[PDB]
Amino acid sequence: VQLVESGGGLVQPGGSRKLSCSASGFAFSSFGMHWVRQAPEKGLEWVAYISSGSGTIYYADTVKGRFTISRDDPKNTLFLQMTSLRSEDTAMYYCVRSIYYYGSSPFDFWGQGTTLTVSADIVMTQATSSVPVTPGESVSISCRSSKSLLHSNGNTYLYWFLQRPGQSPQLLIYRMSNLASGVPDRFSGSGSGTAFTLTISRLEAEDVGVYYCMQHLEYPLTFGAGTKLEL
Amino acid sequence: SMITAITIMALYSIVCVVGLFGNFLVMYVIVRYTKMKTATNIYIFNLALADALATSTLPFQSVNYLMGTWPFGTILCKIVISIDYYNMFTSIFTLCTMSVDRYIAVCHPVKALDFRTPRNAKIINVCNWILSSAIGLPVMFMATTKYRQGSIDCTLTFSHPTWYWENLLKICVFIFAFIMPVLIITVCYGLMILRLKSVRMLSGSKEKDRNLRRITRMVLVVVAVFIVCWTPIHIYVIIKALVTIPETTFQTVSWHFCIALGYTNSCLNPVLYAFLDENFKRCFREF
Amino acid sequence: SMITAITIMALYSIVCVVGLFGNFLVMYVIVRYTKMKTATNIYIFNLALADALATSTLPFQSVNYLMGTWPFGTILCKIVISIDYYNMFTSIFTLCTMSVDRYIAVCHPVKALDFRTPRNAKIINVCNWILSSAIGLPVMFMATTKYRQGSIDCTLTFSHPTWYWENLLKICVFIFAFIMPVLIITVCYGLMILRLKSVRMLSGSKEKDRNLRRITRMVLVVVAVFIVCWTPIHIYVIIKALVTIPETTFQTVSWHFCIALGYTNSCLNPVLYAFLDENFKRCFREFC
Amino acid sequence: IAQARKLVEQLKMEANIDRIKVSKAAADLMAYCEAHAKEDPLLTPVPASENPFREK
Amino acid sequence: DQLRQEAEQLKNQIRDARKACADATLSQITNNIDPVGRIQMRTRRTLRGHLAKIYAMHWGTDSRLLVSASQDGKLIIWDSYTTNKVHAIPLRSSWVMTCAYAPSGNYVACGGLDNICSIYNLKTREGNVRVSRELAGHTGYLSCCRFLDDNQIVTSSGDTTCALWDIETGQQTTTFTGHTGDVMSLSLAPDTRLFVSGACDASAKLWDVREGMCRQTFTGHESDINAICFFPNGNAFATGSDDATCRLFDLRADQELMTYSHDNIICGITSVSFSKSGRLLLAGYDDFNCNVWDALKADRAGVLAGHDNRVSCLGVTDDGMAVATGSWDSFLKIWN
Amino acid sequence: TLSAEDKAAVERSKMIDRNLREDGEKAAREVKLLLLGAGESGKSTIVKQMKITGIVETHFTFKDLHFKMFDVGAQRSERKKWIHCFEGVTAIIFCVALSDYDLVLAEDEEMNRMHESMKLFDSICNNKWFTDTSIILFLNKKDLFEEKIKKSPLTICYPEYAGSNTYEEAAAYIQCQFEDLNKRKDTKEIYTHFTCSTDTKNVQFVFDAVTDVIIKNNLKDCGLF
Amino acid sequence: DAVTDVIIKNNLKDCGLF
Ligand SMILES: CC(C)CCC[C@@H](C)[C@H]1CC[C@H]2[C@@H]3CC=C4C[C@@H](O)CC[C@]4(C)[C@H]3CC[C@]12C
Ligand SMILES: CC(C)CCC[C@@H](C)[C@H]1CC[C@H]2[C@@H]3CC=C4C[C@@H](O)CC[C@]4(C)[C@H]3CC[C@]12C
Ligand SMILES: CC(C)CCC[C@@H](C)[C@H]1CC[C@H]2[C@@H]3CC=C4C[C@@H](O)CC[C@]4(C)[C@H]3CC[C@]12C
Ligand SMILES: CC(C)CCC[C@@H](C)[C@H]1CC[C@H]2[C@@H]3CC=C4C[C@@H](O)CC[C@]4(C)[C@H]3CC[C@]12C
Ligand SMILES: CC(C)CCC[C@@H](C)[C@H]1CC[C@H]2[C@@H]3CC=C4C[C@@H](O)CC[C@]4(C)[C@H]3CC[C@]12C
Ligand SMILES: CC(C)CCC[C@@H](C)[C@H]1CC[C@H]2[C@@H]3CC=C4C[C@@H](O)CC[C@]4(C)[C@H]3CC[C@]12C
Ligand SMILES: CC(C)CCC[C@@H](C)[C@H]1CC[C@H]2[C@@H]3CC=C4C[C@@H](O)CC[C@]4(C)[C@H]3CC[C@]12C
Ligand SMILES: CC(C)CCC[C@@H](C)[C@H]1CC[C@H]2[C@@H]3CC=C4C[C@@H](O)CC[C@]4(C)[C@H]3CC[C@]12C
Ligand SMILES: CC(C)CCC[C@@H](C)[C@H]1CC[C@H]2[C@@H]3CC=C4C[C@@H](O)CC[C@]4(C)[C@H]3CC[C@]12C
Ligand SMILES: CC(C)CCC[C@@H](C)[C@H]1CC[C@H]2[C@@H]3CC=C4C[C@@H](O)CC[C@]4(C)[C@H]3CC[C@]12C
Ligand SMILES: CCC(=O)N(c1ccccc1)C1CCN(CCc2ccccc2)CC1
Ligand SMILES: CCC(=O)N(c1ccccc1)C1CCN(CCc2ccccc2)CC1
Repeated sequence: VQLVESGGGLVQPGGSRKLSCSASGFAFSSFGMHWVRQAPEKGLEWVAYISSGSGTIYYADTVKGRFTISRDDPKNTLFLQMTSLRSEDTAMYYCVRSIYYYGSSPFDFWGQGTTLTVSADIVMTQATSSVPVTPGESVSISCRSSKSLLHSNGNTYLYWFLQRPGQSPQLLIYRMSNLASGVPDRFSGSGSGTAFTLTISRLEAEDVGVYYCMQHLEYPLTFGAGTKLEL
Repeated sequence: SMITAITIMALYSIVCVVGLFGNFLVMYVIVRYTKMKTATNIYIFNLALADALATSTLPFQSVNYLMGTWPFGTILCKIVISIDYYNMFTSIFTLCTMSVDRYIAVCHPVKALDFRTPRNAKIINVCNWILSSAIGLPVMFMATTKYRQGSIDCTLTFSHPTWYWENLLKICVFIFAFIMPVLIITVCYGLMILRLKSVRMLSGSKEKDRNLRRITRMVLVVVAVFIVCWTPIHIYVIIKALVTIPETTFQTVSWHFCIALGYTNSCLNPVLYAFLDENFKRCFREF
Repeated sequence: SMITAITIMALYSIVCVVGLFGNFLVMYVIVRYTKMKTATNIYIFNLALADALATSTLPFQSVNYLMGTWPFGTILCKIVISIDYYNMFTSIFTLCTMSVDRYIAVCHPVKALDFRTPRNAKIINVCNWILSSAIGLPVMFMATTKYRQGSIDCTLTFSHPTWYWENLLKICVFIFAFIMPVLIITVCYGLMILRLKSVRMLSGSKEKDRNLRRITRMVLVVVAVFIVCWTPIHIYVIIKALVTIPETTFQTVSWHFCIALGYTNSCLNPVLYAFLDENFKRCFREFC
Repeated sequence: IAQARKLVEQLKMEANIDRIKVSKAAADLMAYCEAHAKEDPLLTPVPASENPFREK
Repeated sequence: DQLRQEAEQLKNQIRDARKACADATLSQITNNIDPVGRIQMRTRRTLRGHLAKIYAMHWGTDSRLLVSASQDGKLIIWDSYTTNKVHAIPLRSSWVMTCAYAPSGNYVACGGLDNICSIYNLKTREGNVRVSRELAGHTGYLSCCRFLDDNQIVTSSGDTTCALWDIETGQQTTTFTGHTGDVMSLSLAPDTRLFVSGACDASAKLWDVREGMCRQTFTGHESDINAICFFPNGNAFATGSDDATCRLFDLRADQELMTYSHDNIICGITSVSFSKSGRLLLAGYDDFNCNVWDALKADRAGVLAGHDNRVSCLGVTDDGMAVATGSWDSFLKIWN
Repeated sequence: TLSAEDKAAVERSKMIDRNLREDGEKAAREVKLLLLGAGESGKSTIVKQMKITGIVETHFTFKDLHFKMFDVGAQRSERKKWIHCFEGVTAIIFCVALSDYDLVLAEDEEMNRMHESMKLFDSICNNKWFTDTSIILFLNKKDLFEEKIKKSPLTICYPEYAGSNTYEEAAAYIQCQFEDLNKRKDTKEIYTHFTCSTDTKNVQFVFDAVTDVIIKNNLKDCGLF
Repeated sequence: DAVTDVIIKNNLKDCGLF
């Protein structure tokens, strides 16, 4: 499983650019694909989604119309079509594969990121911004929502991400009741509707990064601000 | 005078009651038991539906002759005339499709696997109702009510010239409902009989030979019932148009009898097809 | 191979030139001089227009043979295939209508006063195109571009099952564009010839009989040309469908030649109907 | 002979087994069913809201 | 000569010893408990899309996922609450007679006339359910398989042999022999230390996984044995056979407790199961009906009709909320 | 009502439903054939003619008709339990060798293979699961049978045959005895073809026998037959 | 019927066959 993006570089405003992401070592036709953008000195932000088989397509409201997303299954390549770019699109674009069934772990694998620099609604609330911590103590991170994420089926759609400095982000905890495959048992999620809590027992140097809380109740997907830890 | 009116009315009533009873009974057996799970059952249900709708306008035609005028109103007049023509084409075209269906099943068995499927039977049947609508829609617009001799007449109205468009419709009813379908039914069932004789399964022992006789008998009755019903009504209309014949009591009985003979096939379609089918026969015996 | 390709290219080219020259010239004589003041001349304009659009489809077939592939594109492929299927029916239906037109003019004179008017002739001609549209519109949707052996093929694709729907189209084209038109043209003209002989004006003199024979000669030539051109292509398609034939060098020439005969009648329709027409003949004499 | 001898060897093992009284064993079976009778969904119908399967 | 005669004497000795222990009939002791009464179970979900003859289903331990085995070459894993299909596993060999779902939910087994048991991984990173391990070495058609653990599985085969298989190693560790007839089914006790398998020699033999040798043997049936399921306590196991009878055997008692039969039904029993409490004995007959009987009362508590063909298999979920039956009409129906 | 992941889960189920219906249509066109007979009959030879542990599945396509041949000869298990799996089969290909009558059974007990083959054919033909399924009978080793019948008479194995020693007479008598084993003649056809060293003839006969089964099935579907 | 003959001649002239 590997995802690499191509098509970066500097783009003039008002121009056009077509990105291509190549997939290797997994069944590309069975995964839905997410585009996530990241500002240089701000948190992550969701761009677009295409389902498997191109059955449904969703966009964020700020990026509606200008961005066109397509996919080609016999060549296993994800295509993003960009028209009439503006000065707010100076971001790094990530490719994410998300399978959807009972017990699945979507947002598990993240791309590497292509840089693009241009030169001229459920609101997720990170209450804190930075907490200085020491290796060994228990660390508490709080996230809050504008809408109760407890759905009538019993699932609470909150996903926890960790973006280690200079590396691609990884999924830590999905649905808050399940730990992601490949994550140690140091992380645990708890809380209820509109008030969530994250705990890191037996802190490690690798754990240090930026923590994101994401809602997945309805489109468009809106992310958190991002709580960064330090030593 | 009184006897002649009663006799014509009695003939329509005998056909309509048996015709509605036969058609809806096949609809009841299919829906509550068979539930349209096979391709052949879909065609037989469409015969039951098309013949019942044609038989539904039959008391409305009975009232028109007895009263001498049509009091049902303009809107119903358009709907009733249209249903009579539309179902007639639909019932006959369904027979043509089943003639093609039974031809492909016997003569071309490898390609019958593609053809005899529940999906394909649904597609071709929808095409039958659409191709009948090619004449069903213009009959709606043309049908009007005309005040003649103080009496409302429920009849088709043709744009000028009246003589050209009226007789053009009669020829198309003659060709596409009588000339065309008899060619399809006779050739497809005729080649079928020759192909069944070649089969080594039907030949051989006396018991299997007797069953081949039963199958050959069933095919010939099917072709004959379609011919004997629809031949006098088509020829008599053409004769009437070409040569005017003076109205008399004898014509008054013969004209309605030929029309009643036309609906006899629709009445006899469930008995000839659905009732004598082996699959349906088992269902009646069990329940 | 190379000699065969030149022969096929030359055969289509000769048919295309004569047909375009004949069809447009008839549409030029009608507009610039006749001004469509007559019911019969309205039918001749629709006959010339339908044959012109069918002849316009002929250089596309010429390029398709030599190249072996279709470079024009999907959108043009839909339109080009459709026009060939459409204007074939329109031209043939015009022949049937004019056969009914000439039948009513002789045999039913009182009814011909109502029938043969400029008002009615415009109505019946519009109805021909509408009936033609029944076979004109679905050809537009079905026509696509399929890659065969690395070469694009501009053809028709049917819904599954393919064998049932594709052959049904050929049988419908067979019955409705050949079997029924031949019967309508032959019976109406055949009855007309019998009635013309009975007419007192045509007969009764040796000089008068010469003109009567010429009218009979003209009718038979028109019927013969229609049968001679259309019959080979229709029978050959049915034979090809039922029995697969090896792709011999002679076989390839025969298939295109039968298609050349099919458009030859369209090329020869202005000559028989319009150039040999007495009214048009007077016009040529009038302006010299 | 050897196969028959092997069969008898296994047969001897089965015979020498500690067997408890059937009546005592029967009582234990009845008690287990009664104990967990309330818990069982099939025996006593659960409320619709609690039930995972509902009419759609 | 002497040795063969000794076997008859030993069997007679076992017979006499069994009758010596028995003092009171189970039906006389169960008379005190009141009858359960009419039990009506309504269909909740109807699962479609198999389009072929279903032979086997198995419930998951989360009480929501279940696998199903069909003759079109498909294993379909079902979301029972939302009716959605979770997985569709294409099979190499179409002829499949059993399917197992792991207790953890990681793996799915299948087997049939191809003599190969295929283990399918469900939590792979690639996202397509691929073949993890193929068990081989069976001379007879596999009839049943059950996951004791994520690495150990016991399969029953038509060469009169059973075996304990190490999934990771790929070879068989413990091999069981001694079945005169062909084995048809097996069931796992909750402690998972022992299992009982019924064969076509009218016998059901308890097998101890650790010991590797036959602990007990029961021969109360007339002809053959098609099905066998343990009780929740783990001391009793109802058996279903082709002689239209169902019998209950107690391991500690080592004798036939009770016989479940009625005069009108002459058809065989494809599958048997138990509820959470164990009070209700469910068995799918060949009369197109599933009969819910009561173990203690030995009377019919309900009749489940609605299948158009023979009910191949029947399984009760772990918590006991629902019952899903599989029949040859390609419809899975959930009964609550 | 449904959440975002639940609506995506329904979309996943609809994609699976499209694949299962597509695979179901493909399997319906395919013709399934059951192969039966003894091990020494020549099953491996006749499969190699038609092409050119457990279940051996043979795929060949003749005249745009897909054939699946299932060889069950490898299994040693009791046939009665697993015979119901093959209920939905078009035809049964039953292969035996004509030269089997001189060769006695491998087991010590004296029994003529031909009579073991009669018991083999009688159980399949009178089986309750196979009532309307036709049997395609193949008689193998006719060339060896022609030589053997010249050297050894057919009277020695059973005295009932009293006909003159002729290749045509001896072959036809074996053919009609197999047909007499059928107890339901009206609803079950038996297709007998002598096998030979010519590959072309064998493949054809199967296509002719299967075509009559497809005609029989379609006629039953229509209700005519 | 003399007028009818004239009408037939007029129609043929209109058609252009005559
Ligand atoms: C007023 C009425 C007569 C106008 C025509 C109604 C048409 C649209 C109706 C009448 C008969 C109907 C068909 C009757 C039976 C079936 C079989 C069913 O499994 C699929 C739908 C299908 C194929 C129906 C499609 C719609 C249908 C063709
Ligand atoms: C192969 C089969 C389905 C073809 C059937 C074609 C039939 C349904 C179509 C083709 C020509 C059509 C006719 C064309 C012109 C007219 C004149 C109009 O004022 C009344 C309707 C009428 C008379 C149409 C009735 C329907 C019609 C006869
Ligand atoms: C236009 C094509 C498709 C169909 C042409 C049909 C022609 C042949 C038919 C339709 C209308 C018919 C005419 C309608 C009415 C009459 C009056 C009758 O007392 C004499 C025959 C006569 C004069 C018919 C002659 C034949 C006729 C002209
Ligand atoms: C006379 C016109 C108006 C209608 C003719 C329709 C019928 C009679 C024609 C049209 C299509 C023809 C079929 C075309 C193809 C075949 C396949 C051939 O292997 C057997 C004959 C057969 C089946 C033909 C029989 C006759 C046929 C069915
Ligand atoms: C061969 C069988 C099946 C059908 C025969 C249909 C034709 C030939 C029959 C049936 C109805 C008959 C018509 C009945 C009534 C009349 C009116 C009478 O004043 C003249 C004869 C005439 C016009 C008959 C002519 C022949 C006729 C049209
Ligand atoms: C793309 C084209 C071929 C589609 C068909 C166009 C149709 C609608 C056009 C083409 C030929 C046209 C006819 C040509 C000649 C005349 C005679 C004139 O005095 C009145 C209009 C009339 C009767 C036209 C009516 C409209 C017409 C029938
Ligand atoms: C009297 C004359 C005008 C009648 C002419 C009717 C013709 C034009 C109509 C009637 C039946 C129609 C066909 C009915 C069904 C189909 C199948 C479709 O997938 C392709 C078009 C096709 C093949 C139609 C083509 C046009 C068609 C042949
Ligand atoms: C439905 C009515 C109106 C028209 C029916 C037309 C029938 C007779 C035509 C149309 C499609 C034709 C089939 C199409 C294709 C083939 C394959 C060919 O190798 C043998 C003939 C065969 C099998 C044809 C038999 C005749 C056929 C079934
Ligand atoms: C065979 C089918 C498909 C098409 C037949 C069309 C032609 C040949 C038919 C249909 C209408 C018929 C016409 C109907 C009416 C008359 C009036 C009569 O006084 C002279 C013959 C005449 C003119 C007929 C001649 C033949 C005719 C024109
Ligand atoms: C009578 C005149 C006007 C028209 C004759 C048309 C028919 C009979 C002719 C014209 C084209 C001819 C075909 C031309 C080419 C071939 C290919 C060859 O490998 C077999 C014969 C065959 C198939 C011919 C058969 C007869 C044929 C179809
Ligand atoms: C030549 C065949 C034919 O066209 N018909 C036919 C139709 C079906 C079965 C038998 C014959 C006629 C269609 C028109 N109907 C009368 C319609 C009507 C309804 C209400 C008031 C007035 C008139 C008379 C029969
Ligand atoms: C049986 C009569 C017939 O149907 N035809 C016909 C039509 C007119 C005159 C003579 C014969 C055929 C119609 C289809 N054309 C090809 C159409 C095409 C065009 C451009 C690219 C690709 C294909 C071949 C001739």
